[PDB]
Amino acid sequence: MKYLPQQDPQVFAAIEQERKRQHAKIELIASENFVSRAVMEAQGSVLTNKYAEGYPGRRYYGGCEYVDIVEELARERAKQLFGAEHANVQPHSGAQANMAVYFTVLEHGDTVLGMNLSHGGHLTHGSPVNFSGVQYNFVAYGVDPETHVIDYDDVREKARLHRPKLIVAAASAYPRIIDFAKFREIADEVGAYLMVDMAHIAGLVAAGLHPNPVPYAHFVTTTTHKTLRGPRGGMILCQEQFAKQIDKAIFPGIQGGPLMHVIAAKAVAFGEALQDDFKAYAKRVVDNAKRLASALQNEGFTLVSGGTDNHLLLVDLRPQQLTGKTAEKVLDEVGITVNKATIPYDPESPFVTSGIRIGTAAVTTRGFGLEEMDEIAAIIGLVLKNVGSEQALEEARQRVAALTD
Amino acid sequence: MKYLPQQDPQVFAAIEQERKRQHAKIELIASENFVSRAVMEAQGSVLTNKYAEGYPGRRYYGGCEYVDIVEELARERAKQLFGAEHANVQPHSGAQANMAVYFTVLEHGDTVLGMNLSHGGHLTHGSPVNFSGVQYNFVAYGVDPETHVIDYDDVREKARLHRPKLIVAAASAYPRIIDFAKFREIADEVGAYLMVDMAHIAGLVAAGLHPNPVPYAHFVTTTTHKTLRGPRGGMILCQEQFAKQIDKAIFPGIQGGPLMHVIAAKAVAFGEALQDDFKAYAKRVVDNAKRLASALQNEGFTLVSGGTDNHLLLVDLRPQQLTGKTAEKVLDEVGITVNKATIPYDPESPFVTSGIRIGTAAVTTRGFGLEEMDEIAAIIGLVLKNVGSEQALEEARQRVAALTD
Repeated sequence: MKYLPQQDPQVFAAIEQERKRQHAKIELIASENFVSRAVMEAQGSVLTNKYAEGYPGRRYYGGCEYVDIVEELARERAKQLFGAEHANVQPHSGAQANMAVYFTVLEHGDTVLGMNLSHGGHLTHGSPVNFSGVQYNFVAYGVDPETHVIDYDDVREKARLHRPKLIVAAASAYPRIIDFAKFREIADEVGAYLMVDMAHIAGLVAAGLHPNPVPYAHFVTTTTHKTLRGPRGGMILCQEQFAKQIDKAIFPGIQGGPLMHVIAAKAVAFGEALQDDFKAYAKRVVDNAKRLASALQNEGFTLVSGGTDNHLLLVDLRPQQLTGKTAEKVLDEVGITVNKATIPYDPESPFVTSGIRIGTAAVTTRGFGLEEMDEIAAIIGLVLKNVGSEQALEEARQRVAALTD
Repeated sequence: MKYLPQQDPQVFAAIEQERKRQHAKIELIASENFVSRAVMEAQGSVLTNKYAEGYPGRRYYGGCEYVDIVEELARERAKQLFGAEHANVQPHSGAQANMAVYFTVLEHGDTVLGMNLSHGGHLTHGSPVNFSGVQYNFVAYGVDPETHVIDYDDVREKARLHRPKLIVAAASAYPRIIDFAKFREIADEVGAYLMVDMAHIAGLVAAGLHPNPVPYAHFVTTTTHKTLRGPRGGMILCQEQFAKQIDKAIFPGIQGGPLMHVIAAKAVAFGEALQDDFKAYAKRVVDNAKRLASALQNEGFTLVSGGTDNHLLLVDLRPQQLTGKTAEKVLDEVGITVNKATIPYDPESPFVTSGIRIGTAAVTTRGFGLEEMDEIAAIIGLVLKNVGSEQALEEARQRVAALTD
C-alpha cells in the first residue's frame, strides 16, 4: 500500500495487524480462505465509483459499457464453471442470494423445508431470529442419530406432511456428500421447488469433487468466498425459465446498485477456478480433510458422521467431557482458530455446544499437505488432552509457530 | 496494479477502459463520486478473508481483534461526524440499511408513509416492485405542483388519514432542504417513528451545509458512496434506545458476514470527512450546484423548484419539448453523463420522463469550479437546443474534451 499508511495511520496499523495475524495462525474456520492478489486488486479498483443498477446492456445508468463487460465475464465464467443456464453475480452476500430466491418463489408465511439448524442447516435456512424464519414458515429435516447422515425418509415425510412450497438442501456444517437427486425426487413428489445452497462446497463442485446440484435444483445459491476462494459476496444459478424472475428479485426486488468492483473480483476468482491448478488445489483440500479426520481419530477423537467427504469435519467432544466453547477458547490460546459447533442431537445450547467445526480450505491454500494435517491433529490432541497444563499449551504454541514458519 | 494484468488480461482490460472513461467523461450522475486511493487500498486489503459475524467484542468467530479495531474506528468516526448515539456500519448497501430499519420496527403489512416516488422518493421507499412496497403498505406525500417543495400539510394529512407506523423522509431527487423538525412534529402527532434516509445529502450534513436529521429522527439511514465520498455500502444511525434492536436487525436479522474490507474503507472515508478540507470540498459542491443551476437558467432552462439548496438539480425539459430519455441519449453522445428523471406531476412514464437529474459532487471532486459550471451549462444548452445538428454535437464533444483535459 502507498496511500493508506499516510492518509490513515490508525486504519493501516489495524490492517497490518490483521495481515500478520492471517500468516501467524492456523486458520481452521471451515468457511474461510485466502484470496489471490489479483482478486484483491480487482476489489481495490475504481469500479467502486460506478452506479450500475440493472443488468449488462439493460442498465438504468449510462456509461456502463465496461462494467457490463466485467459483469458478463463473471456470468459466463460462472456458467462455464457450473453448467448453469443462468447466473446472477450481483448478490451482496450469501444472505442476499438466499433472500432473493425466497423473494422469487415464496409469499409471506409460505412453508419451507430446510435442514435442521442444529444438524448443519444455516441461519438463513429458517432461524427464528433471521428473516427466513420470521418471514416464512420453516420446518426441518434431520440427520440419523447414529450415522449423522441426512435421513432422506425424514426429508420425504416432513415434505409430505407439511407440503412446503420450497425445499432447501445444503449446509454450513455437514461433512458428507448431499444426494441432490433424492432431494429433487422428494420435491417432485410434493410439487415443491428445490433450492440448493452450495456456499460451503462450491469450489469442490467446480472441481468435480462433489456432485453438482445444478442439474437437479431449480435454484442454486452460493457465496463466492468459501471453497470457491473468491471475494466476499453471493451468486444465484438457475434454469433459463427463472432467469427473468431471479434478476428482478435482486433488482429492483431486494438490492440497489451492485458492487461492480466485487463483481470484477468474482470474475477473477471464477477465472482462477477454471484453471487446472484450482482442480489440483480442491483435491488437496478434500485429501487434507480426510487425512486430518483420520489423524484426529488416531488421536482418540470422535468425528460427527465418522469422517468427511468434503472440506470440513466436526469433532464430537463428549468423550473428552469438553464443550465446543472450552475447546475453541484453549485452541485460540495456542494459535489455532476453530469454531464451536452444535453437533446433531447436541445436549448443550448453541452458545456452548459439544463440538468444534474444522475445515482445510485455508491451510491448503497456504500449501499445507498430509504431513501438516498429521501435525495439526497431534497439536489438537496435545491441547485438548491437557487443557490445564500451561507447559503443554506452550509446546503447542511452539509447534503451531513451526508450521506457519 | 501488478498481479491482475498477468492473471486476468480480460478483466484488467475492462477495468482500464473504465478508469479511462471516468477521466474522459463529465460525470453528472447525482449519486456518483470519486473515492480516494486510500479508500480503494482499504477495499483491496486482506480483510476480505475474515469472517466476523456479530459485533466488535461480541463476535461469533475468534481472531477478530484487529477487524474489531477497524469496525470501532468506523463507528466512532461516524458518531463524531453526525453526533449520533449509535452507528451500525455493517449494511452492505443503502437497500440493506433501509431493509434493516424496516425489519426493526415494522411487521408485514404495516403502513408506512414515504415521499412520492415520482416527486423524489427512492425505490426502497415503497415501490411496488421493491421489497418495501411488497412487504409493507406504502402511502405517499407529495410536493407542491408549483413550487415543487414538499407540502408539509400533505405530509400531515396523509399521516393523520393513514396512521402509518413509520414515516420516511429523504429523497433521491429532491433539490431543496428537507425540514426534519416538521417531519418529527407530524410523526409525534400520529405516534409514528421517523426514519430519515440521508443517502444523497450525507456529505453535506457532515459539513454543516444541510440540517442534520440525527436529533429529529429515530433512525437515520445512508449510503457511504454519494456526497460522503466513501466506498459503496450502507450505514444506520440511531439513538441508544434502538441500538440493540438495530444491530440484531442487521445480524442475525437480514445479513450474515459483514464486508470487513469495505468497513475499513468506510473508516477511511469517515476520517477524510472529519478533515477541514472535506468541509471546503462540500461547500464547493453546493456552490457549484447553485452556479450550475443559475447558468442553466441563463441558457433558458426551467429547473424543478426553481433551483437547488444542495448537490443536485432537475431540469424540466417540457419548455424545450424534449423527454429526459432524448436528452440523456444525446448528452451521452458528447461525453456528458446524466440521468433521465421523472419531474413532479410528470406526464411521461418513468421510462421516458420529462427531466434530467444532475449533481456536482463528482466534478467538484475532480477540481471543477464556478467557471467550469458556466461552461457545462453552455455545452448542455448547445446540445439540447441543437439535437439534430452533428456539427453542434461535435463542438460540444470538443468542449467536453477541453474540460477533462
